[PDB]
Amino acid sequence: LDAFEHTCPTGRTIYDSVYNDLINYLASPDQTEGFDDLIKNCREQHEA
Repeated sequence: LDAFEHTCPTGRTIYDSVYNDLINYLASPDQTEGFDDLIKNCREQHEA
């Protein structure tokens, strides 16, 4: 999201978009499968 340097005021809906996947990663910090493509998808949605 580039949320730190840049102040894009759209993060609410994107967070709502990948909420459950991200919290599955968080509460289970063991698995790293498929995280990078989610990052790229979020970046694409954000720039669009």
